[PDB]
Amino acid sequence: MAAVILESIFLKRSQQKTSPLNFKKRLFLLTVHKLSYYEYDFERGRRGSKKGSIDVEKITCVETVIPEKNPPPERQIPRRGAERFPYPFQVVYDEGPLYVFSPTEELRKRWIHQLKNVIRYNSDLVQKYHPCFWIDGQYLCCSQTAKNAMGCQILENRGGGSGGGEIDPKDLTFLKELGTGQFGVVKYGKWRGQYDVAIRMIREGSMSEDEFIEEAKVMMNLSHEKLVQLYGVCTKQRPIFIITEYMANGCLLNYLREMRHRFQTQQLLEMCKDVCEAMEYLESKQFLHRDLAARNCLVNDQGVVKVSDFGMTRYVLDDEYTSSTGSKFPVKWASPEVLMYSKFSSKSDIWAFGVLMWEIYSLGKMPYERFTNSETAEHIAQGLRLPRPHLASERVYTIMYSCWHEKADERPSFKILLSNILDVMDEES
Ligand SMILES: C[C@H]1CN(C2COC2)CCN1c1ccc(Nc2cc(-c3ccnc(N4CCn5c(cc6c5CC(C)(C)C6)C4=O)c3CO)cn(C)c2=O)nc1
Ligand SMILES: [Zn+2]
Repeated sequence: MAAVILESIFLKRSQQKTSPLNFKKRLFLLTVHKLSYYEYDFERGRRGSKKGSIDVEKITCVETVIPEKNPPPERQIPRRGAERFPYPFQVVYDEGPLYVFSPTEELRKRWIHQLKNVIRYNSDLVQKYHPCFWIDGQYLCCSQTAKNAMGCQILENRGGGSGGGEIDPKDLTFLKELGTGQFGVVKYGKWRGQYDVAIRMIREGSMSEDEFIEEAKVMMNLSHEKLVQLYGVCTKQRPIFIITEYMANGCLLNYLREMRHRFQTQQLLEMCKDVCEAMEYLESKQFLHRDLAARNCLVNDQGVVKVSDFGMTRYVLDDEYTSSTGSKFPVKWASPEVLMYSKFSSKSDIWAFGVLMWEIYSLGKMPYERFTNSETAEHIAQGLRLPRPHLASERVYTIMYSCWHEKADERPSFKILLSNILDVMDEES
């Protein structure tokens, strides 16, 4: 008994090369599972038989379509403010694009919104799309001769949807606790009892909410297989929620400290590759993490590590964590220029990444265990560096050691570190 999210009568266009285009009226049903269209008995006002359906999980984008240059009377905007259907929108999926015409502009805006609410958790959401129709075996925007051609224009939002990231909490279900972080409790749940999600309940007074909500517009569009995805936010309540991807195995630091796993060195290097891939992607987007550490990484059910809580440090209101000398400040992961002058940059993240590799190959051991936070800050500025873990070969140690140079300009980039890791994987394996 799946809930029907919407119910409307649309003008569905047939999906073809030399075949004729036919438009027919259909009743579309939208659920969390499928998007189906039926025949409609208008005289009896009754839904007819089913003529087709599309898997929700297979939809990659929903957006409007540039109207036709010379449409027929049935699909023209009226000259004077279920007969007319002059407002089209497209649903992109493997089986080419489905084109649906709406009678009113407001109705089209409601379906694109609800459709996005239903596909925002899909893993195949695209960042490009064809803003024009597909006619004569070709696209009118790019002239590609394949319905599965890569999008020719950039979408304003990942997966379409034209805020757009406002998830309604009535469809969320809390099922299990996941602990507490800097912003409060985090729980495991499902959206419409289907898509697994993690719900971050932000304690009031712990986050600069207004500043983050402005950045969530950009973080939502960031997507990488090794990056914990941000789905949306719930900001019409107290406290607000942040819906993100769910990671079953949890924190990486704890994951490394369970001696039962008995990791192989190949597994440890794969963890470094996963993180490096995510940082390289953030590096390409001018995005900084500012707090890279094993504690801030997560592991999924398949043992894949993903970077999480990237850029969230700029909104922490706790001074004990923001101040360079606060008890919560990550002194043991900060570069000398950060502790001395607060000079943050991509190279400061490279330093933390080198410490992250040291944590992975040390199986969650605290760095500079014999030193306190104050003792570490004074000694790392003099030349104190972490030793080579026992499970780390000399070549692997050379990679993490290169991240700890005195001059930030002398440290490698995430693009070079990935090449170094991929090189070791190809030789030491
Ligand atoms: C593995 C099982 C084991 N289980 C035992 C077995 O019986 C009990 C307990 C549960 N446990 C478990 C399972 C799954 C998960 N998954 C998730 C955890 C978290 C999570 C939870 C609590 N605190 C945090 N942190 C920690 C980091 N951080 C936070 C906010 C900020 C930071 C850094 C900052 C200062 C920049 C700001 C922050 O919120 C996080 C990471 O976001 C987030 N996401 C998306 C998840 O998917 N975690 C734990
Ligand atoms: Zn195109």
